[PDB]
Amino acid sequence: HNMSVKAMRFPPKSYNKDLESAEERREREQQDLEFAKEMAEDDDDSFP
Amino acid sequence: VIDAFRLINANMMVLGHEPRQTTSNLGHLNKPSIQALIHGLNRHYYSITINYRKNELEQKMLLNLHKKSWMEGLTLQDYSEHCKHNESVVKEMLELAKNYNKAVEEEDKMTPEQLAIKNVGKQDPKRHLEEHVDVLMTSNIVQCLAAMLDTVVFK
Amino acid sequence: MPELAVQKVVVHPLVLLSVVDHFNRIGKVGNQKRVVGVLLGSWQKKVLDVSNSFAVPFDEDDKDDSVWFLDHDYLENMYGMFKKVNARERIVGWYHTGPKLHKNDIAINELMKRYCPNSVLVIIDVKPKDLGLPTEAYISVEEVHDDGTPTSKTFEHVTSEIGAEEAEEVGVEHLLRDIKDTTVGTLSQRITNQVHGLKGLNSKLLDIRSYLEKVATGKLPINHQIIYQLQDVFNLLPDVSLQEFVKAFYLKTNDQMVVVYLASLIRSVVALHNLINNKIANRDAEKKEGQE
Amino acid sequence: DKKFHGILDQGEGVLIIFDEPPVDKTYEAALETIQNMSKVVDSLYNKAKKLT
Amino acid sequence: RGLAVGIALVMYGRMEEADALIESLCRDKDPILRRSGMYTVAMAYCGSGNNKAIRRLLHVAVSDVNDDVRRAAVESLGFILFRTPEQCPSVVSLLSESYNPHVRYGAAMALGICCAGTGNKEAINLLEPMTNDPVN
Repeated sequence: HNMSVKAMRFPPKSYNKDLESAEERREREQQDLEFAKEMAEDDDDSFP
Repeated sequence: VIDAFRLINANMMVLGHEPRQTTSNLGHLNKPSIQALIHGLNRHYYSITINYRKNELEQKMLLNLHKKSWMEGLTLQDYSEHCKHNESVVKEMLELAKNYNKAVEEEDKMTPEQLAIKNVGKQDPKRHLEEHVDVLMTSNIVQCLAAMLDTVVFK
Repeated sequence: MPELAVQKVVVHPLVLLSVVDHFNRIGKVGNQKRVVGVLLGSWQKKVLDVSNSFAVPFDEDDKDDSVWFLDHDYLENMYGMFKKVNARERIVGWYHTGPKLHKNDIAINELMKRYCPNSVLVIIDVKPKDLGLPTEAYISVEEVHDDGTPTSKTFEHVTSEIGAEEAEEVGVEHLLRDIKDTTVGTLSQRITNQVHGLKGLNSKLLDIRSYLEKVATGKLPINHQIIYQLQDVFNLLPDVSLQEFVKAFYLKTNDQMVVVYLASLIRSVVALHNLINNKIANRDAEKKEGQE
Repeated sequence: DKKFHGILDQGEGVLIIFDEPPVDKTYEAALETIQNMSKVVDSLYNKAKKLT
Repeated sequence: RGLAVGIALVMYGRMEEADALIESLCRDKDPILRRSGMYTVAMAYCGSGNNKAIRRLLHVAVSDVNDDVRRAAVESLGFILFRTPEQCPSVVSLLSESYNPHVRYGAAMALGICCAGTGNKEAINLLEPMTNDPVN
């Protein structure tokens, strides 16, 4: 049970070789939605 | 959650010191209170920042939560209370086992989207054989050492 | 007490912090001194849940024992000040900053008792050092003795510990993210309990050994009672039923392994099936790694 | 017919009645789960033969 | 803070003048005397292998909400790896991906300083996806 996890380690490693910080344009699109949301709530407040 | 606030002279803001209520604070951004913080942070008050002072004497005080010189290791549960525990678990092992075979035949003949959304009766999979073995074991191992240790300690 | 109206004294963390803050309020050149406050709390069974406390101006001669001063008027003002803020806050006792008991204590116990019968002391420490809790609870009882000596106000020990609320919980939680104690999982947590327990037995016994050695030589008049109890101790040690006990203990262990065996085995099979899952996911990831 | 766990003795006529304790289930069960776990392992073998 | 900076700025290899005190410096619950308590080590061992003194300050720097140890434990690397501005991409990479905004910042000033003299593009390919991290 220590042995076969210690060899199971390698399959996860090939996947980590695949990006695990990818889809940065999704996150940048969300960030461009939080500037529209921030001001959506200053306009639902209706307060400057 | 704990903030701090200080009102700001709204009059002086109207008079042109509106960009002059900026004292030099650091920052970290808030939102859900933008309700009254859009004229709060930016008209009526602002955000102070909070810290703490973790003394070492207070830390060595709170750190206390167990007086064990009569707890475990000088005790151990009842050995007829402890067999009635094993009985129950190691029977539940059987019940779960069967369903486990029936899951290993299924997963083989299906694609991971249908085993993904499989959230009806979580009693079937690994999750419960692990959930068990780590309570069972624990128990028992130590269940285990407690008896031995006392045999020498109070020899 | 003989009365089942006291037993588990449970002090919430903010009190501990409160007496440890009080010990530095006075702390100028008046430090190195017993400081005393009153314990506010609630209770309704075998408990004395302590919650709030506030220093009471207190002085005490450093060589005499009948020269102690305690502004009880201050009490009859503040007690009401805090009642006016929280109902259900009677005076359930009073705390005394250790390091241990003083002859004078019993005297105090009767100028605090003029408020609430059952009042208890709660010796709290101003120095972390003990490995058990820094919270010992005593009651002022009285008894008769087989030797025929006049009745006395002694002090009797009652079990103690600290508890918490959601509030308390969370504040403490917040204050110990520096000294993390959660990285440690279950199994090891309880092994810790069983080594740290011996760390208690060891020093308790050690203290009795220093006492016995103290009366035998470097004389300190014998108190027959201590030695009495100390005999029950050596009769209770597990010994006389040696052979049979052996043959049984071995058997119960045997069972224990049988079930450990099963546990570790299932654990193994499950982990291995996990591995098969990794290998197959790797093959099908290798068909994708090709393509275009 | 198992109605009182004894042993009759001829030549002296003594009807010995030894007391017998019950066969603990903590084993019988584990016999059954080891038993079952095999079946698992087999089917798991066939899942092994497919990926590789 | 202005005394911490004044103890740090005066070491250029004279070695343990306040480092011998590091077992107490880095033992004060104060943040000024732990940050200083690693700056002085930053500047007296410039151009050599100070490995053990960023490591002790990642598992504990994530416990001291004070970035006084998060920012500096990493902005350290910006000097001890000034010598060779081309091992820096290989050991702050483990360190920008990791969560903890403070750590990112520190790694970005660990690159800003030392891989500016060579302007190496293994620093830049790593710097761009840090420019896109959300926290302002």
